[PDB]
Amino acid sequence: SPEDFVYQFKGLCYFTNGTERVRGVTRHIYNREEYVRFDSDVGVYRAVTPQGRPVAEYWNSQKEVLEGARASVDRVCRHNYEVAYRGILQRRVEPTVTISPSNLLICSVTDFYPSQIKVRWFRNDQEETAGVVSTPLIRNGDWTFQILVMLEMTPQRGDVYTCHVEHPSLQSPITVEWRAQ
Amino acid sequence: IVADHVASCGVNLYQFYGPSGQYTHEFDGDEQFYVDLERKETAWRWPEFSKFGGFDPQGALRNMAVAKHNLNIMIKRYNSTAATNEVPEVTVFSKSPVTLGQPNTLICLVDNIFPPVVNITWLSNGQSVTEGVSETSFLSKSDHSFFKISYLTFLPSADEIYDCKVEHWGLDQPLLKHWEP
Amino acid sequence: QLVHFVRDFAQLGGAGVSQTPSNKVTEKGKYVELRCDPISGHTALYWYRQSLGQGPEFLIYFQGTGAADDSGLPNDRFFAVRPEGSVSTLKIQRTERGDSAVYLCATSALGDTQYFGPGTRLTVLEDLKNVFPPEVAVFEPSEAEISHTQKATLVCLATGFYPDHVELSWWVNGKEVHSGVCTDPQPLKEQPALNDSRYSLSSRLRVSATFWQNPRNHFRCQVQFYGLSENDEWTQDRAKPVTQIVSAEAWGRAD
Amino acid sequence: ENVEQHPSTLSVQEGDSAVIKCTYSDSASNYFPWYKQELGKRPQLIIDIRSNVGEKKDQRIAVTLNKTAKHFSLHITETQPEDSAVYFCAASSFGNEKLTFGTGTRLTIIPNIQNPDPAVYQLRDSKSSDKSVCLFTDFDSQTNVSQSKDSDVYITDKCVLDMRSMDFKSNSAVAWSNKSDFACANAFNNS
Repeated sequence: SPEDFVYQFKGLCYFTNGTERVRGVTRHIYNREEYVRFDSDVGVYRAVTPQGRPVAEYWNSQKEVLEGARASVDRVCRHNYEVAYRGILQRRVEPTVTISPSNLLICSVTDFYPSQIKVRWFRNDQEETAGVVSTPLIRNGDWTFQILVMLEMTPQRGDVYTCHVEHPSLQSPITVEWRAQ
Repeated sequence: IVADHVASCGVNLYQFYGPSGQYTHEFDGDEQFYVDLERKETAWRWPEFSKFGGFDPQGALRNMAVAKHNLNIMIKRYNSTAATNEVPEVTVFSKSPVTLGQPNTLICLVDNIFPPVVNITWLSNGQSVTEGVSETSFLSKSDHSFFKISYLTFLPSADEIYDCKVEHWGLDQPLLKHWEP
Repeated sequence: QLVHFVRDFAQLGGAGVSQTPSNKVTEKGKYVELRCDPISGHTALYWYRQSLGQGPEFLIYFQGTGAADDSGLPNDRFFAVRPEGSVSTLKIQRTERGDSAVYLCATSALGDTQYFGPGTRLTVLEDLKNVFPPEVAVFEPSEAEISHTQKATLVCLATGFYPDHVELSWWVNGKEVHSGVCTDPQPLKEQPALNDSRYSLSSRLRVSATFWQNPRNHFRCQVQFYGLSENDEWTQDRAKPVTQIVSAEAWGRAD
Repeated sequence: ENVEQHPSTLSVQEGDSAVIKCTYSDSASNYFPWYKQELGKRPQLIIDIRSNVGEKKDQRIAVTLNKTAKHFSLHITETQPEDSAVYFCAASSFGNEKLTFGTGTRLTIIPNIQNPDPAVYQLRDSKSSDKSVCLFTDFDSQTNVSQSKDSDVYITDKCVLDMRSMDFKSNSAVAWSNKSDFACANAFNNS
């Protein structure tokens, strides 16, 4: 098993309410350990570990570095939002909704984007909650999510179960039915 | 940090082993593009986003030189503390509900990867599969480990059971995560 | 319409960029090293190449110790290092005549804004057989000029040198002067029809008649020539034409 | 990716303006520095401009930028003799910080001689050389000095010198030969 040494430099842009509120942070990381941080809310470099102290001290003394970091929010974060992120945020992929018995009913809500999703179970138009369990949101990695929401049940003849799904890509809720066969 | 959206416009990764590097941008946790450092080329794993702006690959090569330089300095300042090998966590699930004779995709999520060095391959009936396989880059996590996702397009049937095979220095022997309809 | 990205900074010279020597003459097939000393703390270092009557052309770019971009290196005889993220050395193996150019170093605080050094001219010759240092002579002022203008122009002539790059300076009582001086921008070929032609250069220093008339004033025309080093072999039937200063003097005349 | 620069040479009378124009090919170019280079020396950074700005002035020099046309220019107003040099424009981009340069403009400022008094003098022989030297001096800048038409006589081009504290400048050219029949009177040319 070979030795290894890892370096990570991350430039992060945080956005709230469009670009009304923009914060940028850069992290320098050795292996798993962040040693120095620039956070635009703070305005100067901050050592995070002792190994980061002389680094932060030096860069804070150099007006070129300091001003480069301070300009990042406009030159990188806001710039990229107008060039790419505003466009990406318009992406909408409708969920596919599928009921399958596993007594347990599984409502699969698959291939949707973005992540905001509401799923409810009904039995005979009365909402079920006590017997419901959902997974967390699941990232597929291909720019879609899925989620599973299960319902404990005991099916009688005549009962109708409905999975009810809302999502920003839907003008109206998708409902799918499952009938005791 | 509380935000509506988060971008990484510069996940910069460089490690002594190889040596080797990686440059990607992420938006709300999904990969927009990577830079093939070998070919000096910006590549989009999902070409839809190539419509959302261009990127000069030279910017990545430049940051990679800084990374190389900063890593050697940091190796010294940390008394040559090597990377601790983590135990990766593997999960295999399908993209959508599985119906026999209905083409689907299997998804192998390899999570808690550190250092970012891994072999992920597929096995159908115990034999290595080549076709229909693809892969994300190493995607970043807020604890500075990575995850990587691999895909296998497949026709579900009674004839085929599959495994995800993962090799990593945090594992004693290859980990096989099995999946079957 | 291009996305931007956060630039990483290289972590931890003089006040200007230095490159010495100003000139290097060598023959085909030899090895050459060119040295650059950066502005203190500059993380970015570039090498550019400049051919006669042209603009600088990019060779290689270092961020700290690391090569950011080496796409400009002409071939594999060219290689550069910057082992400590300060001083850089460009190495050329088995030099060819086509490598002759001015090699310029530039450094930048972060990368974008670039300050150049004075350059090192590399002259790669067929052989060193036609290398000659200048002869230098000073010619004292015309009495007619003094009487007509109350000024006095000394002329320095540097003749017979090859190749064509020397640095001429005037010195008065131990100090270099610039006021009252002008030196031909270009040397002239003593035999324009020949490619092996040696070269001449003239310069004038003009001073006030009273300054020339003070016999305590000591003038010197000084020419730095760039040629061979002590270590170079030399077999010809004449003194080894080494890098050297050749000079000529005059003293003010009471009359 | 190239930068195109015009003119390649330019002569302007002392006190008049000098203008150099450049065009670049890459629309991503966002930084545009200008360099002045004296003979035997380094390109010296004299001014720069960025894509978010259309004009910038610093003392006698101005730069303009038109991103749409991908044109940018350097203006030097009321040129002084020390403005004589080769000037280069250059360009780079956010992602690629390497500079690409234009082909250069050799700028010559023609000095304004206030009280010309053209005269040819002969200088005192050196005991160390067989040469005799003639000095043509104090002539107007428009005066022609032609190169030698005799293989054994050498004539230099004109050069201007400046005597600080005297507010005085003068042109001169030098002629020399070791020929026995060399004469300083009319070793040059004319009116």
